[PDB]
Amino acid sequence: HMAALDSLSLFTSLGLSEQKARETLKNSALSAQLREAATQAQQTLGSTIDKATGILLYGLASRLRDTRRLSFLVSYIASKKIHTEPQLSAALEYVRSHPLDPIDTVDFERECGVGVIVTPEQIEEAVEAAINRHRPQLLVERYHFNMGLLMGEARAVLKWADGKMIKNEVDMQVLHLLGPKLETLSLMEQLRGEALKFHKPGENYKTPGYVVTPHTMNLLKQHLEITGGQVRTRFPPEPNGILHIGHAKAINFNFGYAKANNGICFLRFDDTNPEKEEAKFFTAICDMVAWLGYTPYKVTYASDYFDQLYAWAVELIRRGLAYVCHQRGTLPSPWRDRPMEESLLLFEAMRKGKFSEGEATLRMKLVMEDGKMDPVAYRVKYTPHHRTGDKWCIYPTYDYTHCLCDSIEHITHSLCTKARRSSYFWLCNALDVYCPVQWEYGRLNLHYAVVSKRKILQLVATGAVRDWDDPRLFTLTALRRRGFPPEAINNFCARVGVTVAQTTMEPHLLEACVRDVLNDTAPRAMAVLESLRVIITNFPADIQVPNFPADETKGFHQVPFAPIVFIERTDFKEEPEPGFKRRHTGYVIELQHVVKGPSGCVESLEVTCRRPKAFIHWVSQPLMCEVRLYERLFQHKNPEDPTEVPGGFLSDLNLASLHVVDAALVDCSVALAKPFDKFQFERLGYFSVDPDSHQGKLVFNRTVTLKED
Repeated sequence: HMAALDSLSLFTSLGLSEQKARETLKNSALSAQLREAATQAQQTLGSTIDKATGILLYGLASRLRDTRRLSFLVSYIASKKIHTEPQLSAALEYVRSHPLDPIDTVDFERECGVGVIVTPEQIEEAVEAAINRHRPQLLVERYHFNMGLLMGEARAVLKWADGKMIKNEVDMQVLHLLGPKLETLSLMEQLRGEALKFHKPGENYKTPGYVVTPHTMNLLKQHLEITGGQVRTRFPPEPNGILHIGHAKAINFNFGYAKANNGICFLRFDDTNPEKEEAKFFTAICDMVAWLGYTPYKVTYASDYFDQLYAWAVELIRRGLAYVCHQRGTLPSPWRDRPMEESLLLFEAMRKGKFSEGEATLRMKLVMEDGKMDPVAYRVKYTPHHRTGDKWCIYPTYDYTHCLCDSIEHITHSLCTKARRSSYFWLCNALDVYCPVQWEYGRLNLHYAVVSKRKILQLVATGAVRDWDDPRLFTLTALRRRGFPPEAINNFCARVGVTVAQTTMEPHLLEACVRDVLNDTAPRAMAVLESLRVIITNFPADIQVPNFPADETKGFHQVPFAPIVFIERTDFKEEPEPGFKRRHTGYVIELQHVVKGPSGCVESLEVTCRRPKAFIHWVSQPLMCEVRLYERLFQHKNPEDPTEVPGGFLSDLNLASLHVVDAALVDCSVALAKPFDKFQFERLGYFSVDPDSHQGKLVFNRTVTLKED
């Protein structure tokens, strides 16, 4: 019992400081009441009272004028229904002004925000709103500005928000605006920093192989002033690249780790190589990121940092850690010990366009872990750059670049695919700049898939595939067109795991997750390709169909009652066998008459029954829709690249390819359907609206089967 502690001990246990407790204790009425509150609280908590509940009980004890209601308010604080300062403040406002003493639980609870949840996004938006409101004055006054106004205006929008959450959001958004004061389990639980055993921001020095220089601690101090201790990550695709399923592990890891840890993630385009824009790919990268449910804190480009990358390269030369080389490209470079001043001179000369591509290079001066000598920092390239045009004719290499851009953007967790971490550190430490922690995870790849841009652009060149978005490809944009829901791909990445190696996997494991999302999300409607006309010799002359079968709590849509209904030519048989059959809603429709064409083309049917056979699917007054059915792109379900050594991955082009249906018949439930909307075609499988589908000429894609075995 906390009820048996001396008041000094009790009060420090409730979370008062020693100083506040020794004061409180002089106040007899407050001590007796605070003690009373705590006794009742521990009673109906069956527990020791945590600090947060304690501070509130303190507030209650110190402010409740009307002792009569103490057991009332304590019960709420205990059961955590009142767990916020403005909740307690509102309950106290309510207790004054309600002496009635049978108090209406519902009135009180609503008046005190009892159930109300305030989300981070909400606080984020209230704070952002206040900042915009004051931005000009914020930018000039900088840290002299009254931060009170921001919390003020934020408070006034969020009555029931925790004040510290507001304060923290204001602090952080002000930091991002001002810069430094220079004076299996859930995907998101899986990416908790504590779950993965990743370092806390600013504690890079605890990670393996990290080097603590004489500047490191100061460097991390500066790091924390710039970042405010926030987790920062990056995703760095080429702006002209094509994303595939492996990139989904990357996107979820970098944006997800940021998201799971109150952090930010940079979309940093790797545009170190000057090349013409291909706007379709760029926007597709941006879209795919958004599509899987993430938003870049900021969009940057490696080319933004060309000036600083160059400056740092000059500084490497000055420190004897880089030199200008004339090897063409391993053979020891004749130039690696040339005088520093020759390297300063020729590096400038490289920049001034005095060398042809390949005639000169800048190299770091080290031996790497794998025995590689002197990796290249800079090459001469004269293709105009899409963003800096002809401003540069020298460009940093990939590893040099994104390592030092990580330092520039103060990345806390640089997450990559395998692993030259030793050389990453070498670079930052050679220049004594902030050194982010690099962590390598294992690639993710799928069998029967080819994802090289050069190879994809030639699957499209050779018409084996309709476009780079074609559902037989395993690119991200393709899987979306094929009809996969983002949730599925993410759920897939969640289930595969967090820390592995090159793990080439079988596609059906993913399609598994596609099914499990379309089941709870894709509404059902009926259709078939091989259609037959069926004639009713019988019926009465709007049979409502549910949206989701296993839970009707979703609603229903009306479909036709007319007698001319159509069915599947795969259900209509004459002869007998072991297993077969032959309606879903109306009757049973027994075969009265049977036609036959010139040969054995059964051309129509007559039917007349109502109501125990086997129920099938049909379409009365049908809408005419195109349907595309797809096969496995590569014959070898396993990899096309030559482990099999087929001698050609273009030989493995499996001749089945596409099965186009050319406007068969479908329920009028798929009428107001927009592209990427997904349905269950009630006996065939899951299908989604291809982006070629107007309301006029509707088109569908065969997303996934209902089962495997």
